[PDB]
Amino acid sequence: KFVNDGYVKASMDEYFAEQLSRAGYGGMELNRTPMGTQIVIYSEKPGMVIGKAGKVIRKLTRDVANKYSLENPQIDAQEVKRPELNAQMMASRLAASIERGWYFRKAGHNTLRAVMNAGALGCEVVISGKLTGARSRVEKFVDGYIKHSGNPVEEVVDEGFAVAVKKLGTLGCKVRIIQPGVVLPD
Amino acid sequence: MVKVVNSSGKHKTATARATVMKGTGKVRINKIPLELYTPELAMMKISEPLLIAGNDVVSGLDINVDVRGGGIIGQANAVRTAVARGIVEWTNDTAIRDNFAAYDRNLLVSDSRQKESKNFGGPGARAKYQKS
Amino acid sequence: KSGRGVNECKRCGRKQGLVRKYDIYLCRHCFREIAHEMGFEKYS
Amino acid sequence: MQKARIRLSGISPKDLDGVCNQVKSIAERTGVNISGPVPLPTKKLVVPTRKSPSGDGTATWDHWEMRVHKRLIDIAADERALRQLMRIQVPKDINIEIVLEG
Amino acid sequence: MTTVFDVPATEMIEKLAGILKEDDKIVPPEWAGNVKTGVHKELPPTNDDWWYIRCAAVLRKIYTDGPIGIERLRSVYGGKKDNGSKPFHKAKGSGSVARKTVQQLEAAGFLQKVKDGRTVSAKGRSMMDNAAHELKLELLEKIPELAKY
Amino acid sequence: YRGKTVSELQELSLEEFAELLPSRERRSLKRGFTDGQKKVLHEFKEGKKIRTHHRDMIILPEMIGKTIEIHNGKGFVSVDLQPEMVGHRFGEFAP
RNA sequence: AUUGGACUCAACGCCGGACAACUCACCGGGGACGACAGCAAUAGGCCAGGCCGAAGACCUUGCCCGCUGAGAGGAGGUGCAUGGCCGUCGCCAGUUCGUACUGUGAAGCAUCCUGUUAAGUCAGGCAACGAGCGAGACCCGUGCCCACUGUUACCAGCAUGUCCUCCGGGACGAUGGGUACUCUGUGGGGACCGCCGGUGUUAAAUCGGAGGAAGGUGCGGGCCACGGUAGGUCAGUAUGCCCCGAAUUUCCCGGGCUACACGCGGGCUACAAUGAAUGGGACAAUGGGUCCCUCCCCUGAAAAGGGCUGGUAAUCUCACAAACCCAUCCGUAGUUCGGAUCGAGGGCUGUAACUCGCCCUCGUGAAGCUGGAAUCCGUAGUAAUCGCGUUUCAAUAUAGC
Ligand SMILES: [Zn+2]
Repeated sequence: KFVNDGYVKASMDEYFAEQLSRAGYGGMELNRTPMGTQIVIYSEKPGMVIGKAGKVIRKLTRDVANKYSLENPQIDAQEVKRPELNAQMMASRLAASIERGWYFRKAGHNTLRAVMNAGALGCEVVISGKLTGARSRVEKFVDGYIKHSGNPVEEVVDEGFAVAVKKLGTLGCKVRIIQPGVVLPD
Repeated sequence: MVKVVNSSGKHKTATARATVMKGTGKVRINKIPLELYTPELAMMKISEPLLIAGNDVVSGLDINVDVRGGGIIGQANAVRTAVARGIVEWTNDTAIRDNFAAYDRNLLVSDSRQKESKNFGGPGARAKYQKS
Repeated sequence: KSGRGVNECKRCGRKQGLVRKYDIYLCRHCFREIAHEMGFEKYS
Repeated sequence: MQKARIRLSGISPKDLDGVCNQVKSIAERTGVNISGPVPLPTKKLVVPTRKSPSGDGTATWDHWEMRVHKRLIDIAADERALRQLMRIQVPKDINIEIVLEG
Repeated sequence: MTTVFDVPATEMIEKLAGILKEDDKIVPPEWAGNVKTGVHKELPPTNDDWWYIRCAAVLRKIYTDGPIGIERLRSVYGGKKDNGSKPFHKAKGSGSVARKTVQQLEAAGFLQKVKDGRTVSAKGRSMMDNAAHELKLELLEKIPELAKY
Repeated sequence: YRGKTVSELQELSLEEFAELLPSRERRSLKRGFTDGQKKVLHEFKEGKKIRTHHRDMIILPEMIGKTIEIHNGKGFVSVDLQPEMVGHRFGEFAP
């Protein structure tokens, strides 16, 4: 029942990130009609989602039906409501910017500046992973309201995490995002 | 006419459906005569507010009890609190309320609650394992 | 689904320390990671 | 006497109570003999796990307590009334159960 | 009323045991002298009248606890099982002992067959009320304020 | 010398000899056998040189006399068969 | 072969790691296993049998990859390259930024003194002024009141279905019925050091008074920062490089991790009238069960077997709680108080029980007789204690929770 629904809502578009992350994956919301189990993808650049004449769309059907008992396997391709407010593709974009030749010193700074300019209470992109030498470091950026203990870390604030497969090693990002809502006017 | 309250402070679990009425004087304390009250060892703890009320009062009174569960000592004091409340609910004086509060409340809530939700790190709620 | 450790948990290919409780079929680390995404929450 | 029973037990009880009030207003519009919203016991499903992944590490257990809020309501049976109850916009957070006892 | 609950359980159960001893239909069948009271205890019973008293106790348990199945009776008739250095589970009673006692009870007509065990028959209830009046006759002088005053 | 004198034990029935054996062996033989012990029984009833490979099997009535070879982690070991060991387990002799 | 990680706190009932195949990672013995490439010369399958544990494994026969490289992969390495996770400093209050300002400068001031606080919590006075993260606030736990609230919870009168006759009824809440009073689970109030009498200063802060459910963190909990501790995590997960690329890949068979001169860590049982039989009373919740617990019936001494009933679970069952207490029975001593080994025997679980299981029954009833140095846990329904589910799911929990 609810456990299987939570498992599918946490897994179905999250195993799509093994191939859909190149198109600008940003998570999904479950819209479960009793007629059919709708699945959505928020594509930053959904031209690749359109596919090489359907080559990309039609790879999301066999797994959905062979082992999950779903009717009408379909995923409409849309985009996220706000670009910088979604933290997952922001972390993916920062990792790609590191991997591609962008200023790895300045990529995290520009990403944090863009996210805080997009209407956030606070943000922090922190990069744990060996960027230059053979020893691990940290590149934390501190700006804006980011509470760490209580209700906001439970549900109010979210996380954007990615990976980075470099030749020295593999790292990621931890961009914290809080939606601009007042907690307590005390 | 008839008094039906099981609130007693709820020592762990109580389940004491009070039933106090007025009749000829034949008093049946939970399908058991008071002369040969079946618990016996725990009736000394339970007959305190009724003893304070007086033989003439409870002889005038008529009481029955409906029960569900609870531990034996939790029963033995929660039912006593329920009987005290049933005594005061029937048309009576506040002198009995003063006497009931005089000895050890028996109209209040048990301030020591059920348990304390023992945390991982030891056997008990506060106790822990032995560090060498 | 009847064996000692033949069945593996989801994602993590593993044959020991898997939570088969509640029909979850996840390892303890993996289930700990994804309980907050699957609707579970440490309410107490 | 005939009754149509409603069984719900879910994760979010606010929309559950909203659907209960919606069915109650539907019954008062249709004049259906209704039983009031009955708070059933909530399934407090719990399963803990040790926090520490590696070998060394003291007692660290994140306990996964989950409440499954149950509610049982009884109302009468009627074809237009049952179609009205079946066309209600109920949220996904609860499961809707019916027993047509006549 | 001459209910059983107006008398202590010891005197009433002993009276029922004596009345069943007077009745030939209750007997210790064969293996009474080589089997214990169940599985929990250490040794067989030492009391002479263990079978009749056990049947009377099962009758009183069926009366005061409604229809009881044989496994409910076994669960009621468990004990602190000795395991040596193990955490002392309480397991069960004995199936054959309880079943033979219950069959003797129904052959005596006191127990009535039911789906969820065997509730006590109405005749046994009436006779045990009369026996309660007998034992209450032994203490009728306790409270004179009980007839119509 | 189990149930009777040693002479007639080889010609006893399977279930009668099982009743001669305890409950564990009787239930081991009661719920059928896998393919390996059936092959071992067939080859014993043929008479060729046999390496059993099973350390839990039950010695049979007419199976005695001929030598049984058992895999012992290290490769194989040859062990004699006597009336004393009938109904026993094959792995009880080569630890 | 008796596999590795881990070694004060914060390793030694830990790695959910209670290993019978898997788990598996040590090994015995086979067998399959290189995407592409170079190159020797598409192989298997398929009667039977030889041997082969066995495996058409490969052979006598019926009969339509040899290998390297680069790969997957690798439970091999390095936790001393990592990602992310966690122990711990540590509930610890700390960490701090802006502005000006002192200082040649590292840095100082705020971040100080006085009180206070659970806390850099706060007030007072200051060359300081403001602000953030931690903290608290916050989310929970449960107890006093109510809004609606009944099923599968409930009887509390209304009335029935059988006995007592001394007479209301005892039993029945299955029900009609009544949700009269309640448990009720969704929204709300409550107890803020608030008022009053002391202290501190007249501040922040501090005691009994309250007929009051908690007077002054009501009571217990999760979340717990800046950083280090090159702490553990390549063995949950992904991953760099060295390596393994026909073995460290890969699938079963057998053994092993249980092997034991043995040092050590934590647990389960034990020596009284505070104890062995027999009854008595209803007792507790957390949480399971539909592919699994079990209703009643039958069979045995037991474990248990057949049949059959209840359960997608406020229905139903594991489900008896034990500890208990008493007409009592029970006996005087280190023994009915006290039970580790081992010999026959019957069980269900599993594909397999010798290594290597647990259940059951009998006979041996032993060691032993409150334990020094040293330590250890703990402040209210808490220590202690008595047993209970659940997780490691085939059993086995002296275990964790
Ligand atoms: Zn996993």
